[PDB]
Amino acid sequence: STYTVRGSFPARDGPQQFEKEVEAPNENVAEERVYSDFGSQHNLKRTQITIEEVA
Amino acid sequence: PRVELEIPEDVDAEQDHLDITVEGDNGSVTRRLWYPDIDVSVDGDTVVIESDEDNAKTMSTIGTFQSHIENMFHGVTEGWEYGMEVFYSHFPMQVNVEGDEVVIENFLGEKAPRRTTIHGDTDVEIDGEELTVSGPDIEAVGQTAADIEQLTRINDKDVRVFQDGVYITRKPNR
Amino acid sequence: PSSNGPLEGTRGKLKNKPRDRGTSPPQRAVEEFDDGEKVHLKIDPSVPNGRFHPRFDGQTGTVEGKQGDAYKVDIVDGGKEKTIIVTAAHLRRQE
Amino acid sequence: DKPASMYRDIDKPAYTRREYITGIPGSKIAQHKMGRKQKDADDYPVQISLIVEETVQLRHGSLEASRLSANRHLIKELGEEGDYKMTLRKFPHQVLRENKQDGMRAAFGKIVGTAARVQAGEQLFTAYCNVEDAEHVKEAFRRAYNKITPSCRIKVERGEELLIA
RNA sequence: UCGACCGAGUGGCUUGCUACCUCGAUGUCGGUUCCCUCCAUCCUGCCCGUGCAGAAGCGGGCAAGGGUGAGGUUGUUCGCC
RNA sequence: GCUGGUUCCAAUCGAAACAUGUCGAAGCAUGACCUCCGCCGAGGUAGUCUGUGAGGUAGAGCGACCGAUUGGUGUCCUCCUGUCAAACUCCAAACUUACAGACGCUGUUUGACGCGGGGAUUCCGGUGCGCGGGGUAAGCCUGUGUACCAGGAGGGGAACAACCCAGAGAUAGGUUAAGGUCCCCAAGUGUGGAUUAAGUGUAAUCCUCUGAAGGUGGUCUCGAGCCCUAGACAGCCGGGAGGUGAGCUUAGAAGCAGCUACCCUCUAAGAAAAGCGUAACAGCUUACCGGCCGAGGUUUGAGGCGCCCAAAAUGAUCGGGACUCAAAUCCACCACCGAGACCUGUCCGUACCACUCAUACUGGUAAUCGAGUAGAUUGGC
Ligand SMILES: [Cl-]
Ligand SMILES: [Cl-]
Ligand SMILES: [Cl-]
Ligand SMILES: [Cl-]
Ligand SMILES: [Cl-]
Ligand SMILES: [K+]
Ligand SMILES: [Mg+2]
Ligand SMILES: [Mg+2]
Ligand SMILES: [Mg+2]
Ligand SMILES: [Mg+2]
Ligand SMILES: [Mg+2]
Ligand SMILES: [Mg+2]
Ligand SMILES: [Mg+2]
Ligand SMILES: [Mg+2]
Ligand SMILES: [Mg+2]
Ligand SMILES: [Mg+2]
Ligand SMILES: [Mg+2]
Ligand SMILES: [Mg+2]
Ligand SMILES: [Mg+2]
Ligand SMILES: [Mg+2]
Ligand SMILES: [Mg+2]
Ligand code: NA
Ligand code: NA
Ligand code: NA
Ligand code: NA
Ligand code: NA
Ligand code: NA
Ligand code: NA
Ligand code: NA
Ligand code: NA
Ligand code: NA
Ligand code: NA
Ligand code: NA
Ligand code: NA
Ligand code: NA
Ligand code: NA
Ligand code: NA
Ligand code: NA
Repeated sequence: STYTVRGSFPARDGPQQFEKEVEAPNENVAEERVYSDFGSQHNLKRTQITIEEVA
Repeated sequence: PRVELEIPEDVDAEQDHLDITVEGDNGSVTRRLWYPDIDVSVDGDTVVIESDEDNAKTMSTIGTFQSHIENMFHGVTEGWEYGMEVFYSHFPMQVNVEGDEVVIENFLGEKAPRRTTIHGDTDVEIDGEELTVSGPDIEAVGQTAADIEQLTRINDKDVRVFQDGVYITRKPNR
Repeated sequence: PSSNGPLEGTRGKLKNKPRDRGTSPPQRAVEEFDDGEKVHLKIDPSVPNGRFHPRFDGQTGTVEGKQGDAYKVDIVDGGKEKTIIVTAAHLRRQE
Repeated sequence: DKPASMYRDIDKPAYTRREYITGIPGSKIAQHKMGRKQKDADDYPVQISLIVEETVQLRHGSLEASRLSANRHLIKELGEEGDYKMTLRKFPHQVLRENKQDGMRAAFGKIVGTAARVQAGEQLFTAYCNVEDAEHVKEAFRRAYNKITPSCRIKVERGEELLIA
């Protein structure tokens, strides 16, 4: 199952927004994959990552 | 990803473990193709190269495996052939095949013969100042050709003045 | 400090804002205080007389009596009781 | 040629007051205004600055080598009368000491030179150019940032959309 | 091939700084003899470039296995020959 | 006034390594600070809040003074433009501080706050953190506030005065803290993701754990623009024509020595030529067009981890073994191990309370008692 997540994280100059898809079997677990992934790939704290909508 | 290589006509391809063997009228070539999480298999008339991994390093090896196999197709049917030409200025160079090695006498007037040993099933055929290097495995043939040229290398003198040697002239395609 | 005089390090505390410069208004120089009253000690840069040692700027003492026109004000410096002789011009009533 | 490791940090109090400091050497900086001085900066479509990424002291000899190697490039490329201007915005106000000539007795240094204090994120150089010459100012700045202590950012502050695409 | 200015470093062989260790004493300099080591390589091996025709070089890379000696002045280390 | 030594047990309190004077700086006196005794008799103020006051450091700014410090113009000349300050200030904190009230805590049999007297010890200090001043720097010199070592155990940290937890009577059962859970070694070869291939790393702090400027189509992730099935990007094939060898220059200057111009036709398209090349023409490409092929391409911004930069002396290391979808790193999460801390039974000491001639008994209270060098006080062998 594919959920798409959109939100934004702090950046140089303006804040930057993304859209991301994950294979998690839930809307909660899909959200925590983005938290987990961006934590790894961007060295970002979970509080820094702000999520607007999960679809 | 997945890539499918249709085996051509009058060619057989067998895969045992990480080894793949290709047989044709011109001969047989076996290759080890080994990279993490890339599966190479023979399904019917089509050879299949696939992985669950999409990363740049994986794609690199996939593309490499494809070209390796296709080259094997070409080698067992059409064959692989390198052309070579001996040039000398002052000292006549004698280039012959003796057994499994090609031997070069009187290079730059040298008393001592230079030798290189042919790789695999590769054939070296000399006609006058022309050579042709040929066989089913492009690895073996290409290297045998290269070794012949490399064998006439000179480090200590100006190469622009001292040009004697055997050189690759024609290089294969497809 | 490079010297031990009483005006050492007083550049700020003994200087007016340029707007408050010039003769100070007489009303506060003639102010009358009663024994027991709490007063704040602040030297007025424009008034030369009736001053106290600059170390005591900012003290709040208790008026205990008068000596001539000056007041005798009791303060505690650290743990030590002292009596300061100071005119109304440098005194303001607490609250 | 004393190394900048000696002078580059902001560890010291600001020491600028010429009324209390004598024998200050002259600056080696030739000019703070380069290219076309009679022309306004705002006449140009493109504005590019070299930004310092760490708070540091850059001494006057380093400012000059840096400025020189950047302006020499512009002149070599856009031409001596070429259409552009470059500003070195900072001046070397901070006076430098060395304890030379006793050891640590009476160690307060004699006056050896000057440096400019630059906070991280500030514009050291700003160049104003025509769109065609913008890669030439980027290149001048690359040479310039090699001659000063800190790592630097090259920033196009006006007319980036016009550049390349 | 040489390479200024400016900028960033590494070493711990000089010199300086510090005064942490020893003043109920850790025997000086230079030399000698005998052992081990480091590499930033002088030669030797294998290479690259050349303003590499050759020969003779110059510059650079890998590399510490072996070698790097005898004499005249000076206590000299160093250095000069 | 300098070095060495000064002999039994226990209980309470518990420093100063600083200020002033000193032929004083290896000493002393006087204060600060420690302790003991007598007196006084109800307030006290280590925290916070509020009110009434003090202040000019950080920051900031300067046509607000002052002094530094740019350039360009308009006839020394009231705009514009570039910078600063420990000994500048039109501004201006956080914060420190005087006094009062309130709450808190404390004191009135444990007498506080204070007064008087006896006895000292001490006046080589050190470290961390914050703020400093000097110095290229220092395991450097010299301040300042604070907590710690000194005189502070026990648990971590490989070891290790001052880094983390932690302040500690005896004994006993628990549960945690710091820090750990692949083995050495008590507890996970824990879970959900992702990154790294460098054994990077497995190194909080540090003389102690280095690694910099400058590089990186190594790799991962997130954007922005443009092009593309009316076929993009690349490759391969074909075509790159005529006026014409443009004019000038020149002996000849033919796309391509130089000056100037840079028109025009045939076209699907092709420069008065972008680069090699020739003595000059050959000759090879580029622009530009068509075909084959078929799905992304291209420019650019940001981030993560790694790579290069990277040379030392007896035997290489993260404490060691060794570890690679980790036993590394980042984002989360789950269960555990693990102190003398915390909880809990009994006992001991000390202080206090009740009773008493007397803790000699007996009973009671301590969340608000239990570490200690120098030293003061007191019971005992
Ligand atoms: Cl007074
Ligand atoms: Cl001898
Ligand atoms: Cl304690
Ligand atoms: Cl290893
Ligand atoms: Cl006893
Ligand atoms: K000694
Ligand atoms: Mg030679
Ligand atoms: Mg000895
Ligand atoms: Mg080497
Ligand atoms: Mg050896
Ligand atoms: Mg005793
Ligand atoms: Mg006892
Ligand atoms: Mg005393
Ligand atoms: Mg002041
Ligand atoms: Mg300031
Ligand atoms: Mg203060
Ligand atoms: Mg001691
Ligand atoms: Mg175990
Ligand atoms: Mg390592
Ligand atoms: Mg660190
Ligand atoms: Mg005790
Ligand atoms: Na006044
Ligand atoms: Na002296
Ligand atoms: Na730099
Ligand atoms: Na030294
Ligand atoms: Na001794
Ligand atoms: Na000796
Ligand atoms: Na060697
Ligand atoms: Na000699
Ligand atoms: Na002292
Ligand atoms: Na003294
Ligand atoms: Na003495
Ligand atoms: Na109270
Ligand atoms: Na500050
Ligand atoms: Na303590
Ligand atoms: Na330990
Ligand atoms: Na390692
Ligand atoms: Na004691």
